[PDB]
Amino acid sequence: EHVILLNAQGVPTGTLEKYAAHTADTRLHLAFSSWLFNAKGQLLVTRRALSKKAWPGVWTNSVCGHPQLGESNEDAVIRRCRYELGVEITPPESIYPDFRYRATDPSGIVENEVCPVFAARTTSALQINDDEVMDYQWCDLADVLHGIDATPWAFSPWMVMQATNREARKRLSAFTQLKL
Amino acid sequence: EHVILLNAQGVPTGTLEKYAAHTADTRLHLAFSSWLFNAKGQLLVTRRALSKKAWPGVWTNSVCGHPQLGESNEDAVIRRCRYELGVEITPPESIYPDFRYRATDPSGIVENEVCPVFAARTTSALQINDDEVMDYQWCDLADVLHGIDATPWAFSPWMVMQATNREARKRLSAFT
Ligand SMILES: [Mg+2]
Ligand SMILES: [Mg+2]
Ligand SMILES: [Mn+2]
Ligand SMILES: [Mn+2]
Repeated sequence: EHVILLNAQGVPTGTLEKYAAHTADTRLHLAFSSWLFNAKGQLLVTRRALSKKAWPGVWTNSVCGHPQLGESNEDAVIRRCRYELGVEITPPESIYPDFRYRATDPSGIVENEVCPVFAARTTSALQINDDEVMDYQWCDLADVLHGIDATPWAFSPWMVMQATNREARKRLSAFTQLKL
Repeated sequence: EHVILLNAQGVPTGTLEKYAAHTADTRLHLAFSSWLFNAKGQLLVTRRALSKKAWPGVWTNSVCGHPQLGESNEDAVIRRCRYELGVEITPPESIYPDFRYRATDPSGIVENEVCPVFAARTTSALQINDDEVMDYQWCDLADVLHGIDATPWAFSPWMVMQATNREARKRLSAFT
């Protein structure tokens, strides 16, 4: 598994093995983040497993990951939803295409990413992958946003950064409608 | 270190080594929980180390622990305050003396405790023991309650159950 390296502007220059790529000195690379809603409009929040190299044991949005060579961002969303959560989804919608961020985790690991954000609906039951996700909750988006506003430090920084972007937040809101 | 085994009434009936005591089948034993506030009235919230056997990596109140045989609850609080956080405190005050709870963490480790709750003020700076605490935050109690009320799953279930008890929330709200 690898990551797609990017330079100063957002242009690909090559690839790099994924573990080896996430260190105290992580270079810029391509990622995605997704927010998943069930038919009832509840948001899936997940807790990263304790074995993740970066932000292990941390509460965050539904799924994130790293597109591979030849993969579109949307296929990467679909693949990681299957891998981490075993779940089928509707075509992922682009809700924050220019999100980019750099952050250091509690033990020193850095994520440095160009990270377009998506939202989708789940169309199957979950089969959680315990190597990736250690806990989860189906919640009202309103509640999640109130908690992020009261105690943002309790959640991953990327989750918080995406949730307070005005435009992304309106799209999350639209996914809370009940759909049969 | 051990934990004190309790019968159906809270009577001590024996002890177990502390690590060996917390399993998927944890038996009832004695514990404490404490909420620490600084001189400014801010609440210390901590994140348990990833090495803790129960609820590793979970955001929770300031310091919790297990009194030893013959040790007062208050002395246990003062002991663990020193051990986990390097901090001196004022005499612990009771805020929820009959709290009792049983829960199972994401990996299946259970806590099963008679767990009186206290509150105190810090009188020195923190010196963090990273074998116990991996992160922490000084915050306004109001904000922490709002967070517990909105997303309780983001915090330890014991922190939530304490903060949601009417009286306890009452008494906590006065340390600010
Ligand atoms: Mg992932
Ligand atoms: Mg403790
Ligand atoms: Mn990455
Ligand atoms: Mn215990």
